[PDB]
Amino acid sequence: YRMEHFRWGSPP
Amino acid sequence: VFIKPEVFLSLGIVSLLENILVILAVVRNGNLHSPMYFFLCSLAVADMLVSVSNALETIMIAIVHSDYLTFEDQFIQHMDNIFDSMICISLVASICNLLAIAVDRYVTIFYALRYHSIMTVRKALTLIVAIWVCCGVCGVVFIVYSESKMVIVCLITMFFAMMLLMGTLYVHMFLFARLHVKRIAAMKGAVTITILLGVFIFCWAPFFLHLVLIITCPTNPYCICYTAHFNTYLVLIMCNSVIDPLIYAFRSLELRNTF
Amino acid sequence: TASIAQARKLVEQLKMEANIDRIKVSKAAADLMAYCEAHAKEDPLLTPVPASENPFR
Amino acid sequence: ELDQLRQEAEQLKNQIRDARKACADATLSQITNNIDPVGRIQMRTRRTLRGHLAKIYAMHWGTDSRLLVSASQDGKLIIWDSYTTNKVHAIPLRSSWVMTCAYAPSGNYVACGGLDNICSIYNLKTREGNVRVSRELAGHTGYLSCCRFLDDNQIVTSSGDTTCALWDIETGQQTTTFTGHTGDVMSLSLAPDTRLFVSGACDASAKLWDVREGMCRQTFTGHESDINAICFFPNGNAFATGSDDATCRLFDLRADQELMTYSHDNIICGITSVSFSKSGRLLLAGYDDFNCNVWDALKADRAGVLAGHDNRVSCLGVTDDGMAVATGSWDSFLKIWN
Amino acid sequence: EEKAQREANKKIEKQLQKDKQVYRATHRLLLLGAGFETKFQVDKVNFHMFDVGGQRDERRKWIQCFNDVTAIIFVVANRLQEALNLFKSIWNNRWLRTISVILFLNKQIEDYFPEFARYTTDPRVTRAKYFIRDEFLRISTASGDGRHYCYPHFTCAVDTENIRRVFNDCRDIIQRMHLRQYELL
Amino acid sequence: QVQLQESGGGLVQPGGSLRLSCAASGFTFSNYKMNWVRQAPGKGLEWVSDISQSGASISYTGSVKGRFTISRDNAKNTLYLQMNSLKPEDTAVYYCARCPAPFTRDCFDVTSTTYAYRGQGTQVTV
Ligand SMILES: [Ca+2]
Repeated sequence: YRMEHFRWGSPP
Repeated sequence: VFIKPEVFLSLGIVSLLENILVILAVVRNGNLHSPMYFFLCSLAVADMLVSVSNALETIMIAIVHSDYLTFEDQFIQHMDNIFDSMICISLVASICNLLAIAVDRYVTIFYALRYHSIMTVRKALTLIVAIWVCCGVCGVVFIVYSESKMVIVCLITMFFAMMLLMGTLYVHMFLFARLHVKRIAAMKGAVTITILLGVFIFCWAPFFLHLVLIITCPTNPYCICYTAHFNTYLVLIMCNSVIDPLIYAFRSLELRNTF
Repeated sequence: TASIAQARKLVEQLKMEANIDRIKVSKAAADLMAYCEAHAKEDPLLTPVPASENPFR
Repeated sequence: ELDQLRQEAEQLKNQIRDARKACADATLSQITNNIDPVGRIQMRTRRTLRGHLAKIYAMHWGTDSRLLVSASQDGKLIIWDSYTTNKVHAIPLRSSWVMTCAYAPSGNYVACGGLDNICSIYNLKTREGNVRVSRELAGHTGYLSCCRFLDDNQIVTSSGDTTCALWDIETGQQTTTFTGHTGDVMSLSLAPDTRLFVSGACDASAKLWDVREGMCRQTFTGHESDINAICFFPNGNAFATGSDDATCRLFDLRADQELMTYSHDNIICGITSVSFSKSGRLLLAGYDDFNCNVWDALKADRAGVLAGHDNRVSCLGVTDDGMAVATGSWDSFLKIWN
Repeated sequence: EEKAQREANKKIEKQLQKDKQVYRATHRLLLLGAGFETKFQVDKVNFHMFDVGGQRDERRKWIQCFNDVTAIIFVVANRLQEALNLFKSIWNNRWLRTISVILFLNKQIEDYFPEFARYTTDPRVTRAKYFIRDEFLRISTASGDGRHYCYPHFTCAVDTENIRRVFNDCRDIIQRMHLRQYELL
Repeated sequence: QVQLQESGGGLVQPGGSLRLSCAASGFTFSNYKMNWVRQAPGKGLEWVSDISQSGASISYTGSVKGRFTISRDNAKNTLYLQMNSLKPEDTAVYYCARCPAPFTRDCFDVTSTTYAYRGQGTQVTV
């Protein structure tokens, strides 16, 4: 798992 | 592309301070049982939610970047799913409250005599409760259920519908005020309308324009280097949370006096 | 008759109010001051009470 | 004719003025020059009472020093418990324009009146338990400004038709009418013995009335504009007046002349209500600038300010044991200070 | 016994919360000038008018208990100069400085108002009508600061369509109050 | 006590001039604006003119405009009226009146039947 700031930050 | 969480924490703290001041000024003074200030309080709560959720998620990222590791996969996903659900709840809550304020103003002006009979305190509380319940349900469903799907279509359609609705309401209100100015004579409205609508659009539209690109043109790079500053859009949303008490509740003379 | 009865009444009232007893200002001022010092220890708004004896604590 | 009577009146007025000047032996200020100042009076809000929709016009404490009545122009009369902030009674009025209220010394009755030119007497201690209009006294020509129960059967009213009256609630007829004022009577204050009272009016004068004989005994003229409030010193040998010239004044009945003046340079609003503390040492006064002031009555300098209201202060009162001060306001909130 | 005191208090507040709804849904109108309360209702909204003809000729003390009405209805029929003076003193009062006035010229000249000879709007009656209306409007549009306005009308009929006019200016008063509050006007 | 005493007046031929004076005592002259009011024989009291606290604002009734002049002397506590080119319609009793409260801009009840702060008036016959 990679932690980011909010969902949908790169194309599904 | 990368944003140091110092600015995230700063925006979160400042929004917290402003919204706490707004809630204290509303509760302390006798500006109660008037549905005008219930919506202000609800909007302040939603802005606080966005701010605090984002600050907590940044601090969690910073902490679990290198050390204090508990588990590899299950714990990290489990802990950040609730943060993402909180932010997805608070976004919809903020937009719905911004729209409810506009609808209340429209009703006061265009139903001036029959107001106070078609909008009582019980109806204001019912509306607030229903809005928050539906927003929470949708915020949970849009994350814990698969968001790698066509939920983005329903996420951006609703924003565009509310943007059009707000623009229409405020434009009609300003155009109507111009007739009264003409009758009196025989501006302020432009500045107010531009401020409200420009803040709304400039703070909220970039994120949803980012969203539409990833489901329309995810491969072609023609104006797709747009979705590379994705964190600056979250920065702008927190900026909106900071600005909202400045142009809505701190324009009231009584709320100014109590605070 | 209309504005000559009122003058009669005013003159009679002034006669009634002109013959009364008056004491000097020193006496009345001293009496007020002495009353103030006589009840100075029973004024809750002047000599505030301990919080035990305040019904509005 | 007219000229001779006017000349006689002028001569009598000069005689009265010179007789008064003969008795001005000293001033109040020199006698109380060697008195220690009160200090600085800090009072704090204990309770805040919120049940009225429109502005408040009047209030009155009970003799037990715990219950109180208040009148609001939405058409409401409310009885509160000051200790616990409850609501013992709420009485809807037939007319929505009420300017005065009062509490019977025994506690079984309340009274009110206003732009309907009527005084309404309400019986709290109903056998069935419900408050009903016991009596409706109607013989005045203009509105009512004040009322004060003497006992359970006698009451004194002041009207905007320039008269005062003493009533008989059992029969509901005027017993004595007091007619010497040339403007609206705005306030009245019963003596501790209830044998005399004073009334201030809009002719910028005050009068002392004998209840039994029904005649005016003394007239006091120091103010410059309409008198709005009047109080009575604790021992009944002095009284205080507040008016539209933004000053208060103290008068003595035995010396028949003004003693002290309570004013400042930056106060240019009228006084709406005055009251005394238990020992007579502090004079509380409500103003149009939305707050009340405290005056060292023996030395005539300010000792504290009560600033908690957002609109004009209309009513102000002190309890019999002298522990709390209640104030009402045009923003529809009553506040109790200790 | 404190439970019963709390219960009675709660009954009192439950009734007061119902009273507040009716009090806020009515509009109160003063009817000084000419022709004691009278309630009525137009198009399902309630109005409440008070005529104070039972008092004396000194008004400066009971006029200020009308500082929260929605509008004043001033009816006017040297009797014009005294009406102009009363309008001027009502307009400039400290407690009536946010109250609007609905004015009804029931009169529907050069010796008592010598500036009529240099006034241009048979046309003589219309010229006189608009001269008097302009007198009242010159007083009203001088020290308002935008918190109140004057609504002049000409009435001489059986007074049939006089209640629609009050409805339409009581709507305008609130609309302008809100548009001014929202910084849109 | 508030006192206002009027002086001047009498009988004059049409076209003549008079100067009415009003001496005030018992209050601060400089905080109040003052009026001249008049009652003709057979009618009620009628407003004539008024002047403000310092003399900046001056107002006249229409009929007398152009030939009446109002002034005040705050140092000597007095009020004036200069009345030149008189007419037979001017025979009346003239009273000097004071506003109820200081520092205000609304003068109320100055021409009532029973007012408390106006003088006894002087007779002017033309
Ligand atoms: Ca996340």
